[PDB]
Amino acid sequence: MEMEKEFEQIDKSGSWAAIYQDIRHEASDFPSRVAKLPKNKNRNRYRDVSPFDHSRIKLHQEDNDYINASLIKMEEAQRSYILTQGPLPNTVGHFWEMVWEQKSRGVVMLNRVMEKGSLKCAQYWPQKEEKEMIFEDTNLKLTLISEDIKSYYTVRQLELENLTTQETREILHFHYTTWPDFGVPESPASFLNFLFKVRESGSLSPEHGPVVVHCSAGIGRSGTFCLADTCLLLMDKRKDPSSVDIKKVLLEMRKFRMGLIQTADQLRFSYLAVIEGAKFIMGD
Ligand SMILES: O=C(O)c1ccc2[nH]ccc2c1
Repeated sequence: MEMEKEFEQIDKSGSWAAIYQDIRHEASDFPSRVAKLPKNKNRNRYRDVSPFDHSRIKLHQEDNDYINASLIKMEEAQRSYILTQGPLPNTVGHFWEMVWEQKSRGVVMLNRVMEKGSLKCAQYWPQKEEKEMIFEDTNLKLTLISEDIKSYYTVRQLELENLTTQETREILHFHYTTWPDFGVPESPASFLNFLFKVRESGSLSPEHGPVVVHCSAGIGRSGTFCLADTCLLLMDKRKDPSSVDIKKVLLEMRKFRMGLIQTADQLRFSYLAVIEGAKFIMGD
């Protein structure tokens, strides 16, 4: 396997840091002027993580159309993802407005509400069937329908109601609950099992709007999820699966959102996930 001998060549040489900095050096730089307007300061979790103007998701309202979210459009793979930050106390209603407007079927959450003793995102979904949430600023109602709690992830069925039209939709919440507070998982087996559960749901498929993916900033763990998916899809589709270059896929994705893959360890974990997942592209 091409990728695995590169991995072994990089691992034996211990050059992960050097490969990673080469990506950072060649990555696209595009303007983010809307994200930096003074009226949007409380709509951004981190001062150094902004959506590019060319690829940002626009909210369908005349007041202020801004959300910290980007459309990643992978032309050859025929997949689209929205990557966004963990919602803030004043952006929970914007978040559900985006899910409604973009016709998403799935939300993928790769972080816990509290990590390292600090809050990484708002409690943006209801925890009990009989205690629904109402977002008065965007005129939406959200109800917990069911909850399936497993060892590495939880799947929730949610009902989102547009209170303006009384239309309802079923949204699936895929919550990966065991990514460690520091570093990356030791094995990618549970991450790959999670990705195939999202795929089987239909959430990644062209008959729906793009899946919404988030962690705290929406670039690290979120980056890893969409890079592994797109690389495995390209191996399925091409005559020479051995032509799939993970560094080139990552630079293509970084034309649409800055900073995807935050550390040299997340880059190595991404290689490991694609290598292991590839076994199934190898008819097993
Ligand atoms: O690198 C390779 O040799 C190779 C061959 C077949 C494959 N199918 C999916 C990945 C892959 C790599």
